[PDB]
Amino acid sequence: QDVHVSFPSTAGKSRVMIGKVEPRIGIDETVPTTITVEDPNEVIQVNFAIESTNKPFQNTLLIGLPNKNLEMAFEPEIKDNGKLSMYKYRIDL
Amino acid sequence: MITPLDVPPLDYFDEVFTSENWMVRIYQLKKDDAQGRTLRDVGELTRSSTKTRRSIKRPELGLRV
Amino acid sequence: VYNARKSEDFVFGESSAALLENREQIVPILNAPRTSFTESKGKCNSWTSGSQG
Repeated sequence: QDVHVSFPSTAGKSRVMIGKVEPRIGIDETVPTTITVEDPNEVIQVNFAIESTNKPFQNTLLIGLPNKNLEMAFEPEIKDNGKLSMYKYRIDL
Repeated sequence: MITPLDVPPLDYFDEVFTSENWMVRIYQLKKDDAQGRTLRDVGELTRSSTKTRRSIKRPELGLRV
Repeated sequence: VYNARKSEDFVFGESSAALLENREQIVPILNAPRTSFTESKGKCNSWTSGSQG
């Protein structure tokens, strides 16, 4: 994560599951944008996207409504071996 | 036969009258606290806790609406 | 408490945020700028998130 790139795989697990997982791209450029992936596994719907251009010190995921100040930050699960570093966010709805 | 280690204290009510032979006890609902905290926390505040010992911790309260 | 007629800045040299209980009496006035966090010299957990402090 220091001198190498990384990969983010936000997984949205759900005991009660009802989701559509839409996406849009209209914002100022932060030099990191990639398309998300999908899956059809049992109770794990991984989403793969590589926006790991810049150097991380903080690495957090905010979930909620920003217009009414309802946010929730989640803890990353980083795995760095050798030169390859990866992230893992686990969201439980 | 009962003992004072029985009869847990009363943190929402307070007695205002008790007859001579202790027949008819009259209690009052004391008003809810001004700072919004529950009255058992006022009761455990004002006594028995905690030997001038503290603890500092992430209070695990969720999120504000 | 205060309503800004126009956009302005408010300086905060070094600060500390507060986690708030969901009581009726508490009147929030200003918010952490939604991209902030807390750190310590010790290896403790982060106190508040971005916009909840």
